[PDB]
Amino acid sequence: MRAKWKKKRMRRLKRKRRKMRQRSK
Amino acid sequence: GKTRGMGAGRKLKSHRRRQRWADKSYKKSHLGNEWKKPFAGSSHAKGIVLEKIGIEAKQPNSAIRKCARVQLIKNGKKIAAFVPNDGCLNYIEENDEVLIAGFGRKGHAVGDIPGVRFKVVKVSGVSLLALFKEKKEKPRS
Amino acid sequence: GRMHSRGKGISASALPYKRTPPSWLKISAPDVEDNICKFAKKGLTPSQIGVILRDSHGIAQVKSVTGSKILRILKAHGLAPEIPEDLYHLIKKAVAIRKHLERNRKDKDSKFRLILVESRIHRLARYYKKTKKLPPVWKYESTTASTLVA
Amino acid sequence: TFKRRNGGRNKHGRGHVKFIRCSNCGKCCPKDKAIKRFLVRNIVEQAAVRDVQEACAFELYTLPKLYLKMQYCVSCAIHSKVVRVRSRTDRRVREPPQ
Amino acid sequence: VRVSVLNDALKSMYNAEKAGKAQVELRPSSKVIIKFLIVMQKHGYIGDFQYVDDHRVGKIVVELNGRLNKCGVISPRFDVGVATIEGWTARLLPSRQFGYIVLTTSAGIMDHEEARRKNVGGKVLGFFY
RNA sequence: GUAGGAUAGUGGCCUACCAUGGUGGUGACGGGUGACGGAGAAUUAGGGUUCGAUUCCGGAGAGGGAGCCUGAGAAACGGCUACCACAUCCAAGGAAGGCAGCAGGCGCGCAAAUUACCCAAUCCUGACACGGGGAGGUAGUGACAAUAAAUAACAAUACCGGGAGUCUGGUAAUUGGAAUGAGUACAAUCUAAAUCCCUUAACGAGGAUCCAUUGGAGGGCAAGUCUGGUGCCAGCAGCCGCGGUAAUUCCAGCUCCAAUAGCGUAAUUUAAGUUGUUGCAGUUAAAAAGCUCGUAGUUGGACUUUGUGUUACUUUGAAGAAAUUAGAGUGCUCAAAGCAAGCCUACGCUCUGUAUACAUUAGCAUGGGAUAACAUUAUAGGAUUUCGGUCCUAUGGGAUCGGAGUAAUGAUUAACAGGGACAGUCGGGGGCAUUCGUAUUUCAUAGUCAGAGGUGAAAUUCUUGGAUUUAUGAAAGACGAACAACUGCGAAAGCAUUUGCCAAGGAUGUUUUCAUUAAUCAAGAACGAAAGUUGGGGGCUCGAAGACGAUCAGAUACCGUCCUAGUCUCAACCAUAAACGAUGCCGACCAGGGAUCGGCGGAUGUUGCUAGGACUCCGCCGGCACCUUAUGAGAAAUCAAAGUUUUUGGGUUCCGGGGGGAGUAUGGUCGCAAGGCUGAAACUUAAAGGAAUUGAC
RNA sequence: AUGACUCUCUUAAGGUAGCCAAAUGCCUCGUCAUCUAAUUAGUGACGCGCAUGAAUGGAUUAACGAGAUUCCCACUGUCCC
RNA sequence: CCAACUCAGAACUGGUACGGACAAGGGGAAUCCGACUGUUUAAUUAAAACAAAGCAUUGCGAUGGUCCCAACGGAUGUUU
RNA sequence: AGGAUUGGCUCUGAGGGCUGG
Ligand SMILES: [K+]
Ligand SMILES: [K+]
Ligand SMILES: [K+]
Ligand SMILES: [K+]
Ligand SMILES: [K+]
Ligand SMILES: [K+]
Ligand SMILES: [K+]
Ligand SMILES: [K+]
Ligand SMILES: [K+]
Ligand SMILES: [K+]
Ligand SMILES: [K+]
Ligand SMILES: [K+]
Ligand SMILES: [K+]
Ligand SMILES: [K+]
Ligand SMILES: [Mg+2]
Ligand SMILES: [Mg+2]
Ligand SMILES: [Mg+2]
Ligand SMILES: [Mg+2]
Ligand SMILES: [Mg+2]
Ligand SMILES: [Mg+2]
Ligand SMILES: [Mg+2]
Ligand SMILES: [Mg+2]
Ligand SMILES: [Mg+2]
Ligand SMILES: [Mg+2]
Ligand SMILES: [Mg+2]
Ligand SMILES: [Mg+2]
Ligand SMILES: [Mg+2]
Ligand SMILES: [Mg+2]
Ligand SMILES: [Mg+2]
Ligand SMILES: [Mg+2]
Ligand SMILES: [Mg+2]
Ligand SMILES: [Mg+2]
Ligand SMILES: [Mg+2]
Ligand SMILES: [Mg+2]
Ligand SMILES: [Mg+2]
Ligand SMILES: [Mg+2]
Ligand SMILES: [Mg+2]
Ligand SMILES: [Mg+2]
Ligand SMILES: [Mg+2]
Ligand SMILES: [Mg+2]
Ligand SMILES: [Mg+2]
Ligand SMILES: [Mg+2]
Ligand SMILES: [Mg+2]
Ligand SMILES: [Mg+2]
Ligand SMILES: [Mg+2]
Ligand SMILES: [Mg+2]
Ligand SMILES: [Mg+2]
Ligand SMILES: [Mg+2]
Ligand SMILES: [Mg+2]
Ligand SMILES: [Mg+2]
Ligand SMILES: [Mg+2]
Ligand SMILES: [Mg+2]
Ligand SMILES: [Mg+2]
Ligand SMILES: [Mg+2]
Ligand SMILES: [Mg+2]
Ligand SMILES: [Mg+2]
Ligand SMILES: [Mg+2]
Ligand SMILES: [Mg+2]
Ligand SMILES: [Mg+2]
Ligand SMILES: [Mg+2]
Ligand SMILES: [Mg+2]
Ligand SMILES: [Mg+2]
Ligand SMILES: [Mg+2]
Ligand SMILES: [Mg+2]
Ligand SMILES: [Mg+2]
Ligand SMILES: [Mg+2]
Ligand SMILES: [Mg+2]
Ligand SMILES: [Mg+2]
Ligand SMILES: [Mg+2]
Ligand SMILES: [Mg+2]
Ligand SMILES: [Mg+2]
Ligand SMILES: [Mg+2]
Ligand SMILES: [Mg+2]
Ligand SMILES: [Mg+2]
Ligand SMILES: [Mg+2]
Ligand SMILES: [Mg+2]
Ligand SMILES: [Zn+2]
Repeated sequence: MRAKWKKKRMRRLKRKRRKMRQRSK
Repeated sequence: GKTRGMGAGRKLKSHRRRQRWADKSYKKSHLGNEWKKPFAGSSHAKGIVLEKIGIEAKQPNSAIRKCARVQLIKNGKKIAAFVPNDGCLNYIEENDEVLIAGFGRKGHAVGDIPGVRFKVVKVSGVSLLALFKEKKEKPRS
Repeated sequence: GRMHSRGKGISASALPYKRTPPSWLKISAPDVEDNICKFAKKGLTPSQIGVILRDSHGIAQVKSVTGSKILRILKAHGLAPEIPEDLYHLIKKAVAIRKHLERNRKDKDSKFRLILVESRIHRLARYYKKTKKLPPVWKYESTTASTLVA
Repeated sequence: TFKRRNGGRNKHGRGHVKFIRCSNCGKCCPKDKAIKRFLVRNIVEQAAVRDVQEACAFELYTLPKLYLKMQYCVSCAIHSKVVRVRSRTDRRVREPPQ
Repeated sequence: VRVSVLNDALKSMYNAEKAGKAQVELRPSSKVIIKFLIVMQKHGYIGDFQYVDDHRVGKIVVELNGRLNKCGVISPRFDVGVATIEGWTARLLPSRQFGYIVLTTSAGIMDHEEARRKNVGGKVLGFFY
């Protein structure tokens, strides 16, 4: 996978964790 | 380049101190994570055989490596121990005391056996080598 | 090279091997020192006092005729400025940039050069304090810098 | 592996060069990197000069020329055969051909 | 900036000697460089060198004879007692039969062989052979 | 800090009062330690790495705390008191408990011995020549570790070689006589008593069964392409690999190899110049921060005698536990060891010996003064005699204030270091305002009439309500073509229409000035394409998202049409790019050549020109680069630096340590957000990767 | 087991980002976890959701509330009586 | 010489009493709704309803937008 | 959130103003 798109995938995955963790604080 | 000053003793010493952590061998011993291993820094360990299992050999080999899941007595951790030699699995019964040792690569997998880093040395207080060569017999029956 | 750039220029003066005055120079040392004091009272600095002597009096080097540098002569007569000439000009440049910079907030180039000039002021002022050419408590203040120079 | 000392462009002692748009496809390319050709030819093709000259309404008249400066990107220059792939030794020759 | 004038002097000589030059100019000059050259001259590694007075630091022109293999400084100038001279020679010299380490001692600048005779230690300036 | 209290005594040790200090990127404070410290131990060309619970020294504790008596000495534990935690006995009312002393038991574990004998040696203790001593010694167990050293030797035959012949050498469970301790045992000796060893009567070897083992035989790596079995099964294999019906690799036999009374398997040193101070890397292999400033830190030109300022450094010496290490002497039968012994033959001797070196750093004391650090210098509070005054004080001295002399009276040089001034220049460097340019879009007017647009081909789309096309004019917003380059400016990002204003700058020129003011930089700062974020303006063009038309097996794409955010600007943020020369900065040195940009010097004769400009020739300094070349470097590509490197050291910052996991998790910090900065581990893997070569495609 | 993917009918468009047995879920006291000795309650999850969903605004949210709700501690004649 | 009442500390003392009467928050972990302050059915509903700042859309350049009036005229408008 | 203190009495210390060279 192109490194740029793999970087894009990880950034998206970090938003979900950020939102999934702040859901319970 | 390197710092050369006659008064640069502190910087050279402190620089090397930070850079030694970049060495995998140095960091493995000074991290303290060795005590969290199933042996916890021990050469051998006794355990109880939970079940007798077979593990598919890794490619390009094709075989069923005879192993045995063992729970360590001193800490209760479960590991997979390879049983060497031909037909030695018949000498091992479930819920039996077996002495376990490393596989020879200091916690690393050996050969084509996937995810196995331990081997069985003794069963019921008798070495598998003696049983394999018919020197001794297990104490039962 | 340059302290605050990548320039590598080498242009400079080349003093002659002969430290004695030329045979065609008739002015005596007392006469030269009288002129130096006369120019100093008019506000001229050591740098531009020597230029006048070289160009209008034929005195290539004051030290050759008098045996002492221009600044030393002024100090002996109590005419040396409180702030050294070179430090004085750096402060004047910093004041000019700040005055320009107050009317030009988007001139980021001037803002960059102001940092270089002020940092050069502090390095030079530090040296003069160590050599005791400035008051021990002397400190450069942007608010009151303009009052000092000009 | 570094293929060219100039990096495929002509830039020394400067940071940024504004790009131009390829005359063929419009691709953005730095001006110093684009392949530039200045074409000068008669506005009337040689196959029609005789007919146009015979129909000229003036005793003397010089047919104007058509000046066009063409700036190509690398892909279009190669595809259009404006430039060709050369051997490793011949890449260094900068003089125009015959 | 110029940190070690001795390094520039010896580096210039070493480069000139390898190129096969007969003369080489050293600038700036210093009394440490002159004393270092005298040690080399006494052992027949350089010819006649001449100091030029320019009223600022001076300059030196050194005549080369092709006998000098290498000459270089040791930086920083480590302390070397008499007992530790043997270790340094085993590191910097081609063999135990030729080559000199120049030391600066309270008795003056001299080669390591002279230092042993006088039993005086000091600091390492450089070496040549 | 003052005054007390307490203590054997100093001290915030404690009390009262008073002051506001004390420590810290030269790492305080806090955290971790499977951390008692040292003498030392292992390995070590050198430097170094790792270890140090344990017999010597120091400290600490006696299940956890606390308190205390006695005493010269204890905050004692084989002394007491209490609490807590465990636990013994009881007639249940009580009472007694401390093995991390020796032995022993349980438990824990991979992991460690006799519930033995003795005060004979060593030494300790008491009232004591005499008692006592699980200190200590002796024996038992003991393949921790270490030393020496058997398991055969010889001869004659048979057989087989070497230098027809004959000398030598090698094999055989052949045949012969010899040797001998393992064992066993009278004895003596040994010992506190026993035991072992040493010595020795008898006895004790031929398949001398008085039977050598542990790992191997594809490669690494010494040793079989032997035979049977198995058939990608079983297994081997540290790594590479072996096994799918003819296995040198598995299971066996045989043979062979290595070590050998030992050998195999499962933290740490070496190998590792893969932690690099000696001594490694960072153009492309992992690795220069986007750029500059900047404090601490680190590093800093030359110059002063050659012919009571303070330190570092160096020399020598004193002090410094033993044991261990190195090492002198010495025939315990050798040896590891031990510290003994030797000499002669008397009532003994050699005064017998029991050396010596090493021992970082810090501290102490002499000699040396090159190199180096800090401090110091010009209104000398200067040096130097001499002449007074005044004050204080002994059997003159001290302090202080003056006069007159003496003298060469007292300031290194100005770095092809740096700063500053000045001079004429140069530049698409920056800011503010302002001028101009065609094009695009839109509209108006006028003209014309069926198509225009777009594509490989088409379609969505527009059109007699006049599309596209043509001329004129206006508005709007953006952009600044050609000139324009292996050219310029800028710290980088970046910067290109005119003119004015504002401040800034490099280089050049300089017989101007200061005189080391410097180089590089943790912390901390300024700037930082594009995209993005908040709001206002503007909104031509282009155009993420969206919709649609095509293509296609499908096409959320590439092509086409329309279009939102955006694209421009202002205010405020964001701080990231292949922010690249994938190459940090300062300094020196080391080939040649032409061109070019800026400045200056010299020479020269032309200009539809007003000494100068333009051009021509020579040279100097500075800059962007290029070309040839190896005497260089490199894995090579290639590099005039990426050279001057095992012949290794000019200064300094950042930064890398197989590939992944991963720039992820977590904590902190910055941001409105997007995210930035800082930044792991578990686990996984034998390759990934760089340059170049031949093929195939 | 499930259905990324494919086929097929079809709409102006086929519910996207989110959220949920919710003050919105009929079935229903839904299923799992948690809280209790025991919970049709509460909370956290799951979602083919009878009939959730984006200024008919969706999802969050510190502070605030004589607003609705569950639990724990204190407190008690609410209760044992 | 003349001063008012704040703060801090110590000793002693009572049946541990002492903000002695009076006065004067219970506290904590969460869910739903509404951001908040404000307002509301006088006499059964004080709320999650209304309002609210913020956000967005629409009309209108006065010969006009919205609205009143039987007619004339008028409100927004002392406005843009 | 959580914890401590609070009476009476007898004292001590600290915090000011106006005149006088
Ligand atoms: K090191
Ligand atoms: K200059
Ligand atoms: K090109
Ligand atoms: K005391
Ligand atoms: K005190
Ligand atoms: K006593
Ligand atoms: K005894
Ligand atoms: K005794
Ligand atoms: K070496
Ligand atoms: K910034
Ligand atoms: K040049
Ligand atoms: K309410
Ligand atoms: K209120
Ligand atoms: K109206
Ligand atoms: Mg270097
Ligand atoms: Mg230079
Ligand atoms: Mg700098
Ligand atoms: Mg390529
Ligand atoms: Mg440049
Ligand atoms: Mg760029
Ligand atoms: Mg005291
Ligand atoms: Mg006190
Ligand atoms: Mg330790
Ligand atoms: Mg411990
Ligand atoms: Mg120890
Ligand atoms: Mg321990
Ligand atoms: Mg022990
Ligand atoms: Mg001890
Ligand atoms: Mg004790
Ligand atoms: Mg115990
Ligand atoms: Mg005790
Ligand atoms: Mg005891
Ligand atoms: Mg005791
Ligand atoms: Mg053991
Ligand atoms: Mg045997
Ligand atoms: Mg024997
Ligand atoms: Mg075999
Ligand atoms: Mg072999
Ligand atoms: Mg076979
Ligand atoms: Mg093998
Ligand atoms: Mg390594
Ligand atoms: Mg390496
Ligand atoms: Mg790469
Ligand atoms: Mg790389
Ligand atoms: Mg120096
Ligand atoms: Mg100079
Ligand atoms: Mg233009
Ligand atoms: Mg130009
Ligand atoms: Mg920084
Ligand atoms: Mg930006
Ligand atoms: Mg980056
Ligand atoms: Mg980079
Ligand atoms: Mg840097
Ligand atoms: Mg860079
Ligand atoms: Mg020129
Ligand atoms: Mg070349
Ligand atoms: Mg090196
Ligand atoms: Mg790695
Ligand atoms: Mg949905
Ligand atoms: Mg639901
Ligand atoms: Mg329920
Ligand atoms: Mg309930
Ligand atoms: Mg729920
Ligand atoms: Mg609905
Ligand atoms: Mg909507
Ligand atoms: Mg709804
Ligand atoms: Mg919600
Ligand atoms: Mg809330
Ligand atoms: Mg309210
Ligand atoms: Mg909720
Ligand atoms: Mg409300
Ligand atoms: Mg009301
Ligand atoms: Mg009501
Ligand atoms: Mg009510
Ligand atoms: Mg809102
Ligand atoms: Mg009307
Ligand atoms: Zn193109």
